Amino acid sequence: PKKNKHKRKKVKLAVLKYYKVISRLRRECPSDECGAGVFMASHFDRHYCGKCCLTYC
Amino acid sequence: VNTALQEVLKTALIHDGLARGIREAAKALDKRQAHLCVLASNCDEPMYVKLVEALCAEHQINLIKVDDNKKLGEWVGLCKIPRKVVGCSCVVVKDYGQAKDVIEEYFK
Amino acid sequence: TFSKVQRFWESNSAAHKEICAVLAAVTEVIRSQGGKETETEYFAALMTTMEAVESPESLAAVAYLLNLVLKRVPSPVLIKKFSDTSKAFMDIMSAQASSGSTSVLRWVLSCLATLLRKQPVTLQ
Amino acid sequence: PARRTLADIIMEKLTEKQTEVETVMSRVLEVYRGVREVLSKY
RNA sequence: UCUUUCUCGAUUCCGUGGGUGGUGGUGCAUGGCCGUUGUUGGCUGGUUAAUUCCGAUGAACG
Ligand SMILES: [Zn+2]
Repeated sequence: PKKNKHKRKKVKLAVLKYYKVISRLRRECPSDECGAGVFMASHFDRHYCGKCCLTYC
Repeated sequence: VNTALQEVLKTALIHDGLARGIREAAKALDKRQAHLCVLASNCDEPMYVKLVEALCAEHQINLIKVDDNKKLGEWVGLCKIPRKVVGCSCVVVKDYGQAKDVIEEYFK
Repeated sequence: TFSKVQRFWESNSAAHKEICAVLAAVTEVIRSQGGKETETEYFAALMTTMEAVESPESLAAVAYLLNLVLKRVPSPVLIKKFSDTSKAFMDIMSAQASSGSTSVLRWVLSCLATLLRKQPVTLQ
Repeated sequence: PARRTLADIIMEKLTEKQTEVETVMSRVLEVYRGVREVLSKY
């Protein structure tokens, strides 16, 4: 029962998923500080914001 | 023209404005606060090197082309005194602090 | 000769305790409307605010000056246009009684007492 | 109409004064009421 | 903490050295500082039966 530390999953080229070729594949946050650069998660049942924890279902 | 660019990047590190890295260049450019963009010409993958000029023209941002990235990295402050020499393929200056007038008249 | 309503617009001690604020100088020199005290032409100019405008805290700030100014004896003026004032407020007594506010309501009842103090239709 | 015309001029001057005052100036409580009492004895 | 990847980015994280590493408790001399051995003056706001409740907000004489 040793306390193992979390290791962050090194996703290879995580930058290269929000666009094709032009436009944005993912959603953008409608908040003031978050948005125009802040992408949203696209989960199988929800949308999640990595900055202000905004949740849309 | 590179001599007139070394002064405006140096005062950006003094005022801590510029954003190094591809994603920091991407995040700052579409926030309508970016002022100029620097692109390294030695990019192996062509899918991301052609995105940056599409993004800046959409947000009406001018573009500066530089041949080297490791030389770009050591100029923008990615080296310590240099033992480790690393570079970035893109960097965007957020805000400024003589030749900055020379740089802005070059586009016109 | 305006902007007195916008001086009461801010509710802060930094701009309430000033001499230029409504604490002291409004009670002295604004009664001289145009330099002569006291002209009721201001209250006879804001009917478009007391009619067809129910914006809160704008009718409240005009209610402050309505109570504050009429203390300084426009009594011959009060006699002639008493009916004009009475119809200008008997409809106010019905209007936000249907809405249910207090801040617009408390000073307009005091200025009614102010005009009634200086003075068949009167008992209504 | 003369009284109504002066009313518009009084309203136009007052609205310009409201912008001048702003230029010179230039449900969340109760949920945050709960969390500070949580922080009082956390 | 154990999975599904969402987001911050230099603020970095892995190992090896016989190479350095007091937030100690306790007593004495030690400089400043409190307490210790009279007299006269002087309201934006919401709250309640109620100048009710909460919120901002001085001087000489012996
Ligand atoms: Zn990254």
